[PDB]
Amino acid sequence: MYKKEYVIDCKGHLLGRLASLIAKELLNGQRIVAVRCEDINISGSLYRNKLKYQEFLRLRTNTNPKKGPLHLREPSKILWRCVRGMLPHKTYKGQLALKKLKVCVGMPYPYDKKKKYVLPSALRAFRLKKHRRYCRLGTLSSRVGWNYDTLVKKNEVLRKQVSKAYYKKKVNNLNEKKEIKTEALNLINPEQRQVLENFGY
Amino acid sequence: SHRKFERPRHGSLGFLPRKRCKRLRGKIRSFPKDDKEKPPHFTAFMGYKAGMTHIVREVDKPGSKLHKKEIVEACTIIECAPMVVVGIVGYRETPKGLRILSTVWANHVSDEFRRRYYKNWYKSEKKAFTKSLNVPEATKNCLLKRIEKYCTVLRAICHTQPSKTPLRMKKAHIMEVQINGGSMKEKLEFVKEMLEKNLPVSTVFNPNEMIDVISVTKGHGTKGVVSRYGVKRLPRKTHRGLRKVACIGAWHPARVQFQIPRHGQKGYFHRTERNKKIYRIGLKTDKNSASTDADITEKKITPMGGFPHYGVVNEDFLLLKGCVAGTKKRPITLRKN
Amino acid sequence: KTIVSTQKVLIPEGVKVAINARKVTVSGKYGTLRRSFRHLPIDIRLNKLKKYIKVVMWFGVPDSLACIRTVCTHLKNMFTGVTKKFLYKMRLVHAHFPINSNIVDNNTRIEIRNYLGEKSVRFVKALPGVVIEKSPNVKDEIYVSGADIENVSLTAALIHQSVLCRNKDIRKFLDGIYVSEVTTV
Amino acid sequence: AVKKVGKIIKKRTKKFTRFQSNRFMRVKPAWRKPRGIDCRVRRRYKGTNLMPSIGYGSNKKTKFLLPNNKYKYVVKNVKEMEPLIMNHTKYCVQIAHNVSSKKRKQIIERAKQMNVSVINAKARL
RNA sequence: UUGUUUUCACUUUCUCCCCGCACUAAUGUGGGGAAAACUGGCUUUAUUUCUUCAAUUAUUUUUUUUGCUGAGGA
RNA sequence: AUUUCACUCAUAUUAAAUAAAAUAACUCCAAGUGGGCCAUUUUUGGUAAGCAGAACUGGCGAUGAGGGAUGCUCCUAACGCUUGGAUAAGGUGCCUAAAUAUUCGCUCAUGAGAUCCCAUAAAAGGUGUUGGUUCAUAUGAACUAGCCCUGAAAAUGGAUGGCGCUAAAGCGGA
RNA sequence: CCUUCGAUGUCGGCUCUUCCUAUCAUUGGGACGCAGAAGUCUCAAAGUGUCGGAUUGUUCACCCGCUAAUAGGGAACGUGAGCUGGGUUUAGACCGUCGUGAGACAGGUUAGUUUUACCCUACUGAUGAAUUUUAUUAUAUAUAUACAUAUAGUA
RNA sequence: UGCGAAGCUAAGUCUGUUGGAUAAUGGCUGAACGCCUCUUAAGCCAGAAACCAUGCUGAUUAAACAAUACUAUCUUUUUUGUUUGCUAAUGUAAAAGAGAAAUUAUAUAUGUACCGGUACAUAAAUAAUCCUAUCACCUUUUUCGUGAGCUGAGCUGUGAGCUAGGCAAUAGUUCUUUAACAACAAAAAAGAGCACAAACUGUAGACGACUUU
Repeated sequence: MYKKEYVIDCKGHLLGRLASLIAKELLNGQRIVAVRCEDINISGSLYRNKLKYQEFLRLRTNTNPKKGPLHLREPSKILWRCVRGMLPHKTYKGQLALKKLKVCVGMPYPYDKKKKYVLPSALRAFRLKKHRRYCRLGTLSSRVGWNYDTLVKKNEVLRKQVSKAYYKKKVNNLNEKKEIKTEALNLINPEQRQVLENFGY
Repeated sequence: SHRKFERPRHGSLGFLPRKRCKRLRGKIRSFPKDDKEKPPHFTAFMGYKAGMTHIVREVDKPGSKLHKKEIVEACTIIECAPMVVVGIVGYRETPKGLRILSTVWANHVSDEFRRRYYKNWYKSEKKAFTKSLNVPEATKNCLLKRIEKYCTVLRAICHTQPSKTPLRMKKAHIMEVQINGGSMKEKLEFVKEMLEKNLPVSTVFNPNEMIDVISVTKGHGTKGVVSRYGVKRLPRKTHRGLRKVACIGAWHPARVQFQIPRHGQKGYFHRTERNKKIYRIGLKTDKNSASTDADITEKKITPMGGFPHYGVVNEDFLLLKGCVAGTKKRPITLRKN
Repeated sequence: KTIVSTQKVLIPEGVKVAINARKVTVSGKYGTLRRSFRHLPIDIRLNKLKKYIKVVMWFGVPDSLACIRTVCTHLKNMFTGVTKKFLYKMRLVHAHFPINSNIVDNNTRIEIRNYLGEKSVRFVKALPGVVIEKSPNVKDEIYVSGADIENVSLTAALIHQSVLCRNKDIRKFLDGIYVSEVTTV
Repeated sequence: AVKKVGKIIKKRTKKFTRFQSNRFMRVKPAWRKPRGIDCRVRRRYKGTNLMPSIGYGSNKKTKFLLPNNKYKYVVKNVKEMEPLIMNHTKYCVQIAHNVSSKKRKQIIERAKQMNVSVINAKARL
């Protein structure tokens, strides 16, 4: 809302709640980038959501399907369309808000090296009872005709290994900095030391 | 209300729009699926339609009314001068599709290949491919190593040699032939070996093999709906002519549907036709290329008087059973099944 | 909605049980089995020293409470299967055309021929960890054995359903392959 | 929107235009009350050409006076300033459109020596 | 044709005893018996700044930070 | 019966209450109108009808504004031009201003459901689940009514308004 | 009798497309009063196909025949600036019945002008610029960068 | 009137796939309900001319994009400015610290060490956190890290710091705190070929367009 851009890791979020939050942010003017859109969850069984998408697919202008509703199978495009449906995209301001959103499957080159945020108000773990059925957007997209799921999976595992190496290096650096801080806390003046200790620094 | 009598629709909606093809050359939409177990090999070739003849062959179909009898079959002659491999393109898979990593070139390319990059070659000073071919061998190996490391689809750029044909055209047709076979390393080695030499038809195809043919049909300009879609002629009494579709749609929807046949362009369409059998791969060297064991005469494939509207087949050729889309001289892409 | 409801399952002698986040691994002399129960709200306490496992539900409604005994039966099935292989004895019954069974691929991929004299091979694979052979006592019998009861019974069902008769009176044309008995080795 | 300059309140600017005068050349913008039957503007539909009404009337303490806080008086003679000799502070003068240059110069001279302001002081020079 | 009176049955245990004697969801547990009286309740005296003096209504008196407006000219 | 004289029957709150009751009463001249329609309730003919014919009141007409996505007649509310405040109807996940509010239950639908008018659904069923009632030594029955399910089929592609929503953004409350 | 009487071209056929499913055949199933064969009832299913002729203006109908099946419907009773014009439904004429008569007749018969697209859209094909507040699934020797990168012409 | 090449043409000739996930249904394990039960719970299987892919057609259907080949006076730093139709020349949908790269599970996770398991730690209002800001100047005493040139190594500069000193701010009470990014113009310093048309073609065609020389 007050950042240059917000990168949201869409894994484990419910599609509609995520889209509502994103749409409000975009209308308020905050640029967001949604990554790992293939791991979005939807409440209801996979078969039920596939039935819904087949209903969507049966929908076209029979005079000319080119003008018909473009259906779009990538999970990132599905999230984009849901956000657009939650947005006044036929006005100039609504179109600007829509264009302020960027959706990706996986984590591409700039967004895998920056902080990813999470919206707790749309997390499946917090919004669905454990005994109720849900589906995975990437799986639904593959059943509908996306057929890029496995490639995203292997790219994700490679990114996981790279991130693990980076995290190990970061942890070592943090431990070294911590030990340096403890060794230097004894060299500053006692008054400054008591100030830091009193205020928990 | 419903139709009084039902009959199937005129024409196939799967070949829409019936517009002119973007290009004369037949373009592979998809190559055969890669099988790692097989050794590396080429999957496609380009030749030129020379003409048609007929052959006599003995049938070996038990339980058929033909069987041991000798039958006559129409065949198409495609002149296939050896192609020249000049390039290597590496492809890697991304969620957005196949992405080119890089294309490397051979140390030398022919003026025939260079002509394809020019609209006016005669008046230009032919500076294309003149200073990018002096790239260091180290940089070439670097690019090839990166291709081996990161790419999963390998294609070799190869071009035809129209000077070996009676074509008036001088600029070569150049295409990518996907290498299907073993590992990325083996594919790269296989193409690197023949990075600059001729690729004959025999190394790509074997006799008695089924292949697909990709080409552009014979053009006919704009044709009426009767010829273009095969609709029925209206009766002789029709006031404003009979060569048309009577009703082009119901009142509602208040539009004309895209499924209604209309006048428009006919022919010059891109077509991929499957299962044409290679009857013979006739070599340029031998003088009895059109001879058989039952004929033992000394004659080549070219009929006396020449191939009409084409010329004389002086190079490697292959005899395809049946017909193939396109005029004479048309470039024809042969693809493995 | 009952506040707490538990059930206890005794661990047999020669098995080793590991339960982490309701992902159970049971090891025995006849192999190892793995089952995930992460689809149920369950608190599992494995007592390695004094044997037994207790599965407890908090605030369970009857629909969920019905799954406690299901989980317990699955666990004891795992135990019995890993201590003594589950065995499904199956009979090839036929009226006029004897069914010719051939076992290949080191007791997998059983191929049957001459079912109603069709002279077409009907082959069925065995699920992982399942071995199919022919009995040494009765000629028309088939053993489907293995540690995992699910896999073994599914293999028997696959064999039975690959040989169903079509377009005839089913209650008159009784030929087929039928699970005669369920036991252990 | 109202505009307020000192004690002056102009309750509305951008004078009312005749309905549909924007897209018909034969319909001039001069206001006419739409008599009509189903006329949108007459029925006061939202978002179309509001009609003038007495509610827009200006405060009568500052009604007819100009931005200089004076009432304008149009003269065509030097002899038509005698009333202004006693009202020089609340009347400004404006010269009539059809007064020649000579008479205009005389009127400006008389107004200045009467310290009465002139609206169109630099006309025709 | 209402009142009046009587009986038992009602509590905590980080207590004890027996049985299962580790069987529990449990740093405990199920069943069967005892115990006083911490806990809980009541009766007296002093206090309400250790702590509480609530809430609602009636009746009164203030208070923090602040938006908009200034007709008139006796 | 009338007439004339006497006496006197609250009025200082007014021969019961309340009343921007004299914004009255009366007279003259004259316009337009004299096809009506709708809603609640009652009602006649008709199988029924957005059908035909009546009664009361209110509306539409003649009338905009906020809401019901949309709508001549429904709800709030009727209108000079403004500045603040606070509300009605109705809403507070996004579209869309305001609750992903709080608190307690119910519901999983392989065609869930979701604001009067209003945009259809029945007889008959369910060993789905949630509460109740009455009978039989924690069991077997019979009922009962909430939500859900079957019953439930139409023609361009399609509509709780759309997206979507299941630890509701559904249903019944607070 | 709500909309059209300062006009929405009123039957049928031909042509052509699409849609529905309450499925005739074809696919896979369940039940049978199911031995086999044939059939009947029924489920998921609209992907594919549902014909040639005699008579009649006909729709409808009825036969001949093929077929695997010759299923039922919608789209302004789909479709007349698409046709045709046999019927109905102007003016000529004939018959029968009715009428004194002029004339009438869901009684029959015969002959009787079927206008316009060059506009918008739709559809079918055919040229074609311009596209930075635009785009990025990278680019750099086990290593940094969106605080970045990208001009343009030709092919 | 015969015959009638070439070209069109059908009545002539050739060609017209296989995977995934499912519906009906039949089943597996299995409680509810000691038994039973395809689930009318959880968890599974096989399965149709249907569905989605594969394949095919288009892709100015994405005002889409990549690699390649060649080329256009062109390309890199500083100062001042953008206060006959033109010939110097400016725009922001969003700077005020626009700070923050592990992964995952939600009836638990993550690291480490051994052989998915075992053991041990860590975390569990997680951003309710952490990191980054103000110490000007100049001089003095000095310490530690990086760039130019030089020969693993010395010097200069740069960043941070140590000791000591004195040295500045002032515009009348605030009117946005002119502070960012990107571009452009002028002046200075350094490095650097095609296409259309035309004639021809006819694999094309109403004209454009397209295939060619």
